[PDB]
Order: sequence, then C-alpha cells, then structure tokens
Amino acid sequence: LETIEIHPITFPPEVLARISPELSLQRHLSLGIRPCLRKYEEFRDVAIENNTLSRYADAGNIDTKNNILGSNVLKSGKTIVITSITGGIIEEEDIIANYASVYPVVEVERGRVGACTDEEMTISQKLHDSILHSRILPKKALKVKAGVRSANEDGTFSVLYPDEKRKWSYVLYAKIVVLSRTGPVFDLCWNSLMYALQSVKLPRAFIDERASDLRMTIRTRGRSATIRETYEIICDQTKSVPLMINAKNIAFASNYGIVELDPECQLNTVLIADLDTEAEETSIHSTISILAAPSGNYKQLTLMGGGAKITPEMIKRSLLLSRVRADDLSTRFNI
Amino acid sequence: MSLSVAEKSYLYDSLASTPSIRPDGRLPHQFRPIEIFTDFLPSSNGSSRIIASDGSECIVSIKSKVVDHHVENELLQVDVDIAGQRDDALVVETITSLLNKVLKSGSGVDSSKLQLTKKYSFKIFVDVLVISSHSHPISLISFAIYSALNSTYLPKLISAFDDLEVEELPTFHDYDMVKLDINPPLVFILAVVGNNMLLDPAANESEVANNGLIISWSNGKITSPIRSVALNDSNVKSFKPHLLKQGLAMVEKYAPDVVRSLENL
Amino acid sequence: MSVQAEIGILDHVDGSSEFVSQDTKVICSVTGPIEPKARQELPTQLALEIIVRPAKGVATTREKVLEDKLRAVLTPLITRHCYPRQLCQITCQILESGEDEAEFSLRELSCCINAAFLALVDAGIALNSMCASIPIAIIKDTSDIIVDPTAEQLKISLSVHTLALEFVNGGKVVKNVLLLDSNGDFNEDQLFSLLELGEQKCQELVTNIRRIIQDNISPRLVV
Amino acid sequence: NKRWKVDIGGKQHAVLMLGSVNLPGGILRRKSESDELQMRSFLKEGDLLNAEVQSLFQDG
Amino acid sequence: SLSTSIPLSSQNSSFLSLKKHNNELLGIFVPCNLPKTTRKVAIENFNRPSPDDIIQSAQLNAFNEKLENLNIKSVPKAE
Amino acid sequence: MSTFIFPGDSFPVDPTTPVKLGPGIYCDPNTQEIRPVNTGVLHVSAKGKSGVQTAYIDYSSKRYIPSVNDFVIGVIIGTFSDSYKVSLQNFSSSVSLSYMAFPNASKKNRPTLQVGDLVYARVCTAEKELEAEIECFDSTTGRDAGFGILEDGMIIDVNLNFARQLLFNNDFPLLKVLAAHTKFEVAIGLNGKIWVKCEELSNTLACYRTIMECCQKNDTAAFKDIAKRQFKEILT
Amino acid sequence: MACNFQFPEIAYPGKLICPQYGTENKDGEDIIFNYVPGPGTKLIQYEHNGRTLEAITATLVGTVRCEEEKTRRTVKNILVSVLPNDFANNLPKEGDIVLTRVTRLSLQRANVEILAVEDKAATFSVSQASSDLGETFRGIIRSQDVRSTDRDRVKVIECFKPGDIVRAQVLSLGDGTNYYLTTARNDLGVVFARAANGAGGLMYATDWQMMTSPVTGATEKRKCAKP
Amino acid sequence: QDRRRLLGPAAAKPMAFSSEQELSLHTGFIENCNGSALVEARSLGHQTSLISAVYGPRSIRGSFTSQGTISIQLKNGLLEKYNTNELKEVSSFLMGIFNSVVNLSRYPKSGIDIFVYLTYDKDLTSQISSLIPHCITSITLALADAGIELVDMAGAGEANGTVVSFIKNGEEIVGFWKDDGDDEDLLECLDRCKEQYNRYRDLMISCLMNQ
Repeated sequence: LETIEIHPITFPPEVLARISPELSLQRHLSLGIRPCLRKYEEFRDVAIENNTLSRYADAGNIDTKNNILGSNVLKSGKTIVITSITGGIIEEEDIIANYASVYPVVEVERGRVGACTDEEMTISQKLHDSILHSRILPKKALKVKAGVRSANEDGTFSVLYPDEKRKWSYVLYAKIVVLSRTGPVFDLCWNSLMYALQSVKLPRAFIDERASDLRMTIRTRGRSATIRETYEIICDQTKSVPLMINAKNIAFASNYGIVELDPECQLNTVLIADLDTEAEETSIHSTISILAAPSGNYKQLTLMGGGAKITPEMIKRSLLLSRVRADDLSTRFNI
Repeated sequence: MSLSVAEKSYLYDSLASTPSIRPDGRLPHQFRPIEIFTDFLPSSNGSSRIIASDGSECIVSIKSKVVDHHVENELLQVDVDIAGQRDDALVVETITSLLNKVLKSGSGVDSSKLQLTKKYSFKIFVDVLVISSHSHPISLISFAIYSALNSTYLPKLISAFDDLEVEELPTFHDYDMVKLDINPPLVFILAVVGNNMLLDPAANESEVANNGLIISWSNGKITSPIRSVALNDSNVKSFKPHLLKQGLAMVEKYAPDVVRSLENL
Repeated sequence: MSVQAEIGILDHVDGSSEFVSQDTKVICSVTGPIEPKARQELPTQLALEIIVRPAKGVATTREKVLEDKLRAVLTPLITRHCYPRQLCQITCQILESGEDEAEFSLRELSCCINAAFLALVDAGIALNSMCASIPIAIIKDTSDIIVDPTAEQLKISLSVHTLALEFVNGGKVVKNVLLLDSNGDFNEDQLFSLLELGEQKCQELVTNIRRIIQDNISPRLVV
Repeated sequence: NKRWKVDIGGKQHAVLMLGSVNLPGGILRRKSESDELQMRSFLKEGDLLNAEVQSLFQDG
Repeated sequence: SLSTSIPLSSQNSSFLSLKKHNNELLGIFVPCNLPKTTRKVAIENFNRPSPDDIIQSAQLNAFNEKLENLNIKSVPKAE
Repeated sequence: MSTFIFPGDSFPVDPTTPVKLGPGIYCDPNTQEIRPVNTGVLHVSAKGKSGVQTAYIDYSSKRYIPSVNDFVIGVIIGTFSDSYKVSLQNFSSSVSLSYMAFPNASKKNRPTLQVGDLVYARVCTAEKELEAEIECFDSTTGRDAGFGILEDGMIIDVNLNFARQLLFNNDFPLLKVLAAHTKFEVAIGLNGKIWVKCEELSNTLACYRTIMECCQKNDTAAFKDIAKRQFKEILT
Repeated sequence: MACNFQFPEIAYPGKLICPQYGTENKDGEDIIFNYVPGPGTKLIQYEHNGRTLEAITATLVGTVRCEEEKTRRTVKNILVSVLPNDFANNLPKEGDIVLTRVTRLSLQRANVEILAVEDKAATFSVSQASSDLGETFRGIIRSQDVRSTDRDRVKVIECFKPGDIVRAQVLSLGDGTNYYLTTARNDLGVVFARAANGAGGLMYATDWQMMTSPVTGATEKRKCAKP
Repeated sequence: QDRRRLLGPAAAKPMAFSSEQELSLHTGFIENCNGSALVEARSLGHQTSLISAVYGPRSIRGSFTSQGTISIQLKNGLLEKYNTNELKEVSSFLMGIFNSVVNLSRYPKSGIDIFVYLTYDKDLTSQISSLIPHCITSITLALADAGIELVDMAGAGEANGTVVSFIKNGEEIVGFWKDDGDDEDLLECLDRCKEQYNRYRDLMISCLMNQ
C-alpha cells in the first residue's frame, strides 16, 4: 500500500458509463460539467421545422392521400421527435370535464423490434393526462356544426356555409414517433406537440337535406334492426377553419435533476438542468419534471425523489429556470 | 439445414451440370403429378382441393356477396392462412400480397366477368386454407384458383338489371346459377442453380437454388406481377440478364399446354 | 369517518392490507420475496413489478402511469439490497374508487401507497422509514385549499396535489420528499403552503397508521 | 454437451454419445475434451449417418 | 471511374447537415452556455492522464512487487 | 429492554457501545450506523449474562428466508445427478441437498430418492448470493438427531412467528394439551411448516385440524378449548 | 496503403484491393504472391475477359493495411485486411475482450451479461445492447478460469459476487448457449465493485485480490483487474 | 381502447375525404444506433425522405444458428398510407436482396434489426414501386457506416414501375420487380436503370468519403 497502482486503464466516457454510470456521472460532476461535457445549467438546443409534413403545407395543393392536421419535426441533441396530429369525427369554466384531451400514441425506438413496449405506453397516457390538466383545448372548439351540401341538377354543386337535428364533436390524436432516444424524452414530446397544436386546422363538415331520414342498409342477416335511419357526414378540406385554442394554457417543458457528489465514491446537493446521456438517465434518481408556462403559471410539477436529498432550495431555482426556458422557446420560433 | 451439407453439394453438382438431373429426374420443362378435386362444398360458389406430390395440400374456397362497386376499388379479396403459422407471420402476409396483386382487377384478370350490370359487382371472397406446407405454396394456390374460378358458379340474375331499372338492389333467380367463365393468371416458378434455368422446383431444389423468378401467364401472354425471390438464405447467389431472358422464353413456350390440360377435367 | 386500516386479513399471501379512505377503498397484497422471472432478475436489487387494477372495467395504460408513480416512491422505501435477485409482486386491487377514474387519480394513488406500506409491514420486508401520503385539492369556489377532500370536493377542484414524505428519527422528522405531483394550475406561494400544511397532515396520518400496526400486531406477537 | 439426439422416425429421439462414436482424423482422435463445439464440427444438424442399435431401452 | 467526383447541391430544407455537426456550444445549431471553448478544456483533462497511465501500467512499485509474486510461482509451470 | 419498535426510528441503545447484530437490524452501507427496519418487539441482551450483547427484533412473517442452524421441512421437487433440489416453502428460490447429506452416505453409498419425499434437515449453509444448502446430518452434534426422510404424516402450514414461538418456548401449552388427547410424532420446521403423524388416520387428522385452528386465532386461552372440541368431533 | 506495387490507398465496398495471384521481381527474381482475405475483406468470384477471375475485394470503408501469417523464390502469404458505434463490426469472439457484469452467481459458474466488446487496448467500443435500450445476452466465467496460480479449489464466491463489473477475455465461442470467458490473465478481473457485497461505496483494486472500501474501512476480497 | 396502448373513442370513425431525379445523401447524423442513413429524392412528380437505422449485429444466444439473418421492418409513413401486407412484400423483397449482398459468415449467432422508415412522400402533381431505389440506397449506406460486410454496394433504378436492382457495375441482377408496367419494357428498362444504378453508386461512395 502507499506506493499505488492497481486502478484499471482509462476507458472513454461511453464505455465508462456502460461499466458504471454511477461512477461515470460523478467523475463528470467534479469538473462541474454534465457527462454530455456541458455546464449544468445549459440544456439542449431546440430546432423545429413546421409544415413540411402537414396536408396544409401549401395552398395550391390539397391532396387526398394526406390528412395531417398539424405537424412538427423537432431535433434536440440527436434525439428527433416527429409529430403529426390527426382528426376523426364522433357524433355526440374551470371544471376539468370541459377541457378535452389528445389521445396520443407515442412510439419510442430504442432497437426494440416491438412498438408496444412498457416505456412508450406509460409516456402516451401520461401525455394524455398532462394535456387534460393543462386545460388547452376547451370542448366548445371541437364542437363544430355542419352546413348543407346540396347537389344541383344545374350541373353545379353548392356547399353552403353556416358562419364558419344532430351534433358532432371531433377528437384529436397525435402520432409521435421517436428515433434514437438518449435521455428523457417526455419534454421533447411535449415541446413539439404545442408547435403542432398551434398549426392544427380542422376540416369542414356537411350533411345532406333530410339527414335524419337518410337510410342504413349496411347491416344484414338480422333479426330486426337491419333497416333504419342513420346520419352520414363526409368532411371536405377544400376549406379548413383554423383551431381555436387557449394560448395562456400553452406550456413548454423542461427536465431537472437533483444529485449528490461525494469525493470518496469516485475513488452536498448539486442541481443539473436536463439529461442527455445514458449515464444521466440511469443514476439521476431524484428528478423534478416541470411544465412551465411563460407568465409564471405552472401546469404540472412532478417530483420523484428516487432516493437522494432534496432541499426545496433546488425546487425553488428550477421553477425559475423552466419559465425562462419557456420564454426563450416562445420568442425563438414566434409561436 | 433440414438437409445435409453433403446432400446440398451433390444436388448443386447434379442440377448445375448440362442434364440437370434431380430426384424426379425431369428435364426443365416438366411438372410433377397433381390431383384436382373440386366442388365439395354445396354451400360454396366453388371449392378446390389440390394434392401435390410432396404431400402439400391447399384447399381453396370461393364465397361471394354482390356489392355496389362505386364505393369499392377491390373486387377480389385473398385471405391466406397456413396451418401451423399464425395470421401475421412475415411469409403468410407476403403470400397474401402476391396473390391479391396477381388477382388484381384490370390486371391480368377480368373486372367485367364479375359485373352483372354497370353498377353492381360481385365481390369474390377468396379464402385459402393450406392444410400442410413444407415447400412454397404460391404456385399450387395459383393452380387451385384456376380450377376453382372455372368451377365458380354464381347466382343468375332474375332479370336484366339496368342501372335505372327501378334503382333498388339486384335480386337473384331462386335456383338457376350462371357458370362463371373468367381466365385467372397461372403463376409459374423458375429456378436458377448455376447458369441453368429450370422450371418448377421441388422442395429439395428450392433449398439449393440461388434465386427463382416468379412470373405469370395471363391471356395468352406473360404479364405483371413479375418478382424475383430467393428460395433459401444460405445458398444464395446473383444471376445475369441472359438467364432472365431464357426464363421468359421458356414460359412462353411451355405455359399454353398446361393451361389447356388444367382447364378441362 | 376519515381513514381505517387493517392488516392480515388475507391469509394465503406473504402480507396484505385493506386501506379505506372514506369512499375510496384499496386492498393490497405483497407477495414475496419469491423466485425471480428471468426478465425481472436484477443483480443486486430486489425487483418490483407493480400492478394497479381498477374496480370498473379492465386495466389499461392509465395503470402503468400509476405503476411508475408507485414504483418511484417504493424503490427507496423497500430496502433494495435486502434481497438480491428475487422479485416481489405487489398487486393492488381497487374495490371502490367512488370517483371518476380517468379524471382524478388523487385519492386512488394516495390510498395505494399506504396499503403498499402496510402490506410490506405485514410481509416482513425491510422498510427504512415510514411513508404515508395524503391527498390535497384546491377548490375554485373559494379559490383555496381544502385538505383530504371528499368526492364532491374533487368535482369542484381547479387543481389537485399528492405529497409523500419519508419519515425518520421518531417517524417525525421529514427526511425527504418522495413525491410531490402537483397537477392543475398553481403558483409558488400556494405550493409552499401545500408543503407546510402537508407536513403536519402527513405526520398525523403517520401517527394513525403507526398506532394501527401496533394494536393489530401486539396480540399476535406475545411473550 | 454429451449426446446427439438422432431422428430415426420413432416416438422420441435416439441417443448417440461420445463412447459410441468413431471420428475422422484417426479412429477416435482430434478431440481431447467434451465441448458442444467439438461434437458439432463433425456432425452438424441434419447430417445423415448409418449407425447400429447398441441396446434398446424401455423408454423408447 | 464509376464514382467520379461531383459536389452535391444542398438544397436541404430538412436541415440535417447542420445537426450532423453539433460541434461545441458556439457552433451551428446549438445554444450558448459557455463563452469559452467547451470541448477543448474537457479534452485536455483527458490528455493529462492518458500518456502517464498507459506507459505506467506496470511501472509503479505495487505492480513491480506483484509481478515478482506471479513470476516466481509461474516458473515451476514452464519447466 | 423489551419494547415495541417501528422502522424509521432511532435505536434505543447507543451505537457507541459494542453490540453483536442479529435479525432485523440493518447497518447502512454508506452511513455506518445501525437502525431497525422491522416492526415488532426489539430485545437487547445485557453483558454479564453474555460476553457481548446480541440484539434482535421479533417480527411476524409468513415468508421464510434461509438462516443457518435453522431446522426445516422440505419436499424434494427435483431429481438431478449430484444433488436434489428442495423447496422448503412454496414459490421460492432453490434449496439444494447433497446426495451425501444423509447419515452414512457416500458415492459408493448413494441414496435412491424420488420427487415427493419429505425431508427434515438443518440449514448448514445459507447465502442470498448463492444457493442455501441443507444437510440431514447434524455436524455440530455429530448425530443426525432423528434427521432424515419423513414419510406418511400431514404437513400443516403455520405462521412463522407461531412456529418459532412453539419451538423456542417449551412452556407453550399446545403440545401439552395434545399429548393428553393422543400419542403422536412431531417434526417442527422453521420455514412455516410443521409436520405431525399419529398411528391412525383419525388421530393425525385431529392434530392437523387443531394446530391449524389454534394458529389462526393465535390466542393463548383459545388453544385449550379448540383441542377439546376438535378431538371429540373426530370420534363423534 | 502501399505494400507492393498494386495496392489502393483508400478502399470501399465492392472495390478490388489486389489480384488473387501476383508477381514482382526482387533481385532479378520473381516471387509469386498469394493473396487471401482476412477480416474486412472477402475473396469473391468473377468472370472477366472470357475466363474465371477470382479477386480480393474490400467490404468495409477503410485503409488497406497488409499483415502476415508467414518461380524460383518462396511464395509469401500476405493476409489482406481493411480495418475502417461499432458493435456491428465485432460480436463476442475469441481474442476480443468484453466488459461484463454478473447477473447471477452459481456453484461452479457465473452468468455475466455482456455490456461491451473491446476492439482487437487503445481503441475501445461500447455494445448497442443495454438494459434500458432493451435485449440482453450473457456468457459464462467458470471456477476453473478465475485465477491460474491456484484455480481448482478457488470457488467463484471467494472472488466474485453479483453486480460486480469484470473485464474478461473471450476464451472461445464455446457452446451456442454461452461465451466461454477467461479472467485468468494479469490484466483481467474486477474493474470495480461496490463494498458490502455490491451495496456500499465504490471500491477499486488496492491489491490483486482486495478492494479497500472507503466507507466501511475494510477489505472486500475479489479477483481483480490490473493494467 | 386496448391494454397496451390508448386508442381513444372506439365508435369514432376516420374523416372521409373530398436521370430525372436528384438523390442527396446524408449519414451518421443521429446516435443510439450503430449507423443511420438519410435519403431525400426530389423529382417533378414527388419528393420523398426516407430514414433508415440499422441496429446490431446482435447476439441471439441460447441457440447456435448456421449463419446470421436479417430482419426488415418497414414502418408506414406519417403522410403515406399503405396496406400492411404490401410492406411485408417489400420487406421480403429487400431481405432477399440483402441476403445476397451482405456477407453473413463472419458473424455466427447473428440477428441484425433493420428499420426502414418511409416517413414522407408528397406529390406536387402502384406507388410503392417508386420508392424502392430510395429504400435500397438508404439501407446500404447504413450497413456500410456500421461496418457490416457487403459484396458490392446495392442500388437500383425505376423505369416504368419496374424495379431492377444490380451489383457489380450493372453486370449481375440481385432482384426484379415488375408491377403494373407494360408488356415488353425489358430492354428499355434495363438500359435505363443501369444508368441509374451507376449514377447512385458513386453518390453513395462519395457520402462514405466525407467521413
């Protein structure tokens, strides 16, 4: 003893993390930097392109093989999130049940042949949940009415507008796929969702004269109720009025970590903003997820205190970082 | 694989030389003994049981409904289902695609032998059960569909429907059936082992072949779909333009005889 | 009433509990340490595979989001290094929600967390600390906080908050906050109010659960 | 790691094992320890070989 | 000759070529968070241990003493 | 000192004063302080009666974890060449049993056993990292002690706290009560299993029914009434 | 790179490196050359000019480096190998080292999950497999390979436990069920472990069979890695 | 709804409705993958972008396999709609080409997971025939970037809904597809597609030359 040696040779960061992320994280931390070799309170930059995927990307092309309502591509680090928002049609304050939700599928690709994995499903539902409790989309907005589409015998056809029997509401989905996830992806999914939602337009919708007496003769081999009325409602996207949305309730996310440094365990409490590598995802067990909106309103904070010490002092700094990041993204893409 | 290393080299040598002798010992133009049995469901429009020499068995069954065709762009639906495979393994669904494309309307098959007035088409529900597989099924299915679709009887229309007759649903004669004539393609499989192009591989041949070429015969000529396939993973090689042109030439000659023998039982 | 808890009720399982909070009623079982499945073998760690199954209809995606929330809280509660390479399956069946399941999960979650603690106490699996969790809402009518709310009070919420805290050195010094899930609109002065109140209201709940386990354990273990 | 399982077309598989096998490279040589590899080099799955019945057991 | 050597007109509307070069934080398609050279200081910290450790992978006295314990035992095997 | 403890509490002796550790006291692997982790009654011994005090918590369980010098009943749930594989109590980790674990058994003196025989054994090795081993031959005593292979009888599942409490206090009156009502043979496992056998079918069953009944209620006065009523029932 | 008078500096898939047979006179005397592929090359068959041709064709995007295994002069055998994350260019095989972690300890063996392969060091790679990116594969360290000074009575519990991170050389491919490891050499063993049987402070080797805990004050015995 | 995923209201129904090309390549632009490629093709007709990612060589132990294998997922675009079966056919097609081009013998117990993302296809004016050059360009690049062995770069043209893939400078054919082309196109197409393959050959070689 006292002479020294028997420490193994130096392994690169990646290899070091595969070997021990507990170890690799702390080592990075002593120089004051994240394992992604950047300072604690910088993040990943965010670049979006919008309407490069949506139906309504052009004015002189409306093509029938497309139906994508709003769309965004967002790249942060290497982790790329592609969002498509898509409708459907279902015939039907401050109270939670007057705000509606997106019913997303979030798909993540980490080298898994499947696409029904426990990591992606939990994302998708939690994501439905965030959208409900943030109160973005009031149900009056999907509650549309229909005019009349009447064909004439004059060899023309008139589709008659109301000002935009039965009633209808739309539903909203989001097909979000993720390529090469390297850290917590949740906030990426949420950032892109908003730029998409603020790009959503809805088709117009129409019905024939005596819609309430149009027949259904589709069901057969009953046994009664094999001839009835039904309502039938096509959608026409030759006009699309744009989404009516609550701007105040738009949030933009961030992600945090709380972790401790010990000098004898790479042989107090330290705050990281955002997580980018495998080593950070693995071993930053105490973490706070905040969605902050850019007037000093917060629509969710979720703290998971996976083991390490949290003083609320760290919590108090993160709520300010998150709003200032929210203000940065806001002005950056003018949306 | 399921054969020997020794067995595969013997075959490769056998087949790849000038005579191309093989366990049957056929020249490249000859086909193994098949047995056609038909019309065994009184409940279906037409039905087909084909037993081949490797002991492969396909059963092909034809059911229908008449439908308005202006809300449809498909008239023939193939459902393939292979005993001992599930309803979504890669090979099963790829077979479904191939077959649906072979039988695609206005492409090597009629879309005017299936219509009884110019508003109403019969949607033919092809439903295919493979009883035992251990060799490729598609050629045998093609051959079974031929005999079937020439055994397909449809309801005979009560009366000559117009498209303005009264503007209600077409309604069939009670007993009287119309024979369905309609000439489906016949899929023929060719196999390449060296520079030698051989019609109709057996199981054994399929396991050593470099590649094969699936091509189809409709209406007195060759036509699309054309597709190459690799009939193993582990004895695979590439091939030349001239060998692809010789396989054209071979089918053109040897196909017609087969369609005429298969047509009349 | 307020709360009631019983342990030992189920007999075939290593440990069990029945947690009732007014209308909300969760019955729980911990099974294990038992033989790992190979996909749920972890080297130095006990594995957790948690299942939350709702009363009405059949479990969906929602219960996985809940599983994650539960798993977060439970991983430093149960001494992971106590059993290496063994699995514990915690199966939490909801006998009544008595609310609306998609909309609010505030009472549901708080109840599961407590029934999990008790079940684990009955089970005998090592527990570093006492954990309970309390449900906190804010109603829009007064625009203020109401602690431990009923079903009616939940309907008229603008926002809802659960907190869970880890209890040491007399079960009365807050060590850490293992969860604080604050959903709906809040601003900071409310949130530190929700901690403050939160502290004292948790520590009462800890007293009540503490008391229950002593009384129910004591005729069993005798000398 | 100790036997080949042989398909004779029976009700179960027949066993062929290391004290019961001649081997190329001698008569028994080219193999100094049991390994699943060393077995595998001589005889691959699907290879065909003529072998005599040493004792019939009551298993099948 | 098959390849030849033509440049490529981009005409990139997706913006993937900037993403490829993430670079430092003063780069293209990165936010700023340090006004200093981010990479190089990290690299330098890599550089100071590596020649020292790789060469001195058996030069320290602990290792030298341990090599002798292996070497003595080793000898009856060889002979 | 004999006082009720909870997890998440302070230790009620000092950590400065030497103590040997027993069940249910954990030492933090960072902090290097000892703390309770189980809910029960804590006992501490006093020096002058021990060399060094041993401390432990009595806590109820229904799930058995291997400890050494414990006596356990198992069923043999697998036949393998060199060893047999035991399950002591159901759904749990393998417990292994050498071929030569029996008195007078060697490799020229191999047993022939089968699945579904009952064994009674000492835990002679226990790890969590590796498998626990049982020998049916007591190496400390040097006489197996009537350890061996049980046959017949009927295994009653019990509580862990009940099972240790019947074994480690011979003032516990259940078997005093029972000994009046039949003559029987008893084997007590610490894995939450206890075996009993009489000569006759009636007699075994009454024991099986009674210990079971007694165990549920788990009350001291209950035990007398339950025996007397049940042993009449089986002869009525 | 040049190695004679016929080699390409840069090569790519489907690009000829060199003819299967060569010739050059060195010292007035021909030396027939006989080229064969190794890793990163294949000998691929061709017909050109009306005759069979066989040739050495690069498979991988890289520098074309010569190495060896070794008319009226000798034939000299020149192996051809074009060397270029990279777990797509190595799989565990013999003479590659792997970084492995113990996922179960057992009586005469240790299952150890492979988390990384080392390049055939100074050039290192990490496996694409992770427990967070999904899928696992394992290989085995045996009781016989733990050491080799004494090794037929040193059990793996005496030198290993679960959750320890170990560097081991793949000894053979072995059976299809496992990869056969060796930790026997004096540069293989535990890279690091955590004291208290995988629960305490992070500990590193301070002797070849002792790892000194910085938080308990005591030695936790192992087999250890060295430079 | 379903137990594995949220599918929202289930009585709800969709909305009813109312060288001539430039390929520019990119690689090595996203990470968690052994190699990736990006192919964007612009034409008068339609503009398209295809992403590919190739994962592994992976070990598939607990069984010994004669040689490695290749597994192809096509994923439906976010702006293109196709039947699942067609994607299977094309997956099957591409596998049989790749079987012939990738050398498989340096890698025992191997499975390789190939993902083809057919993300964007947009018309300014079957369909699945047209994107086969672009799929083959993408995937090859990816196998090259990762360090997976290959006989020759694989690459193809499309002449009149007919797709012919060659290796060895137009000399050998590794696959043929004809679907809804015209009878007797053979000479025009082979001549026309050779031009195309030689042209995209060198493009892929030059992408691989910036790294």
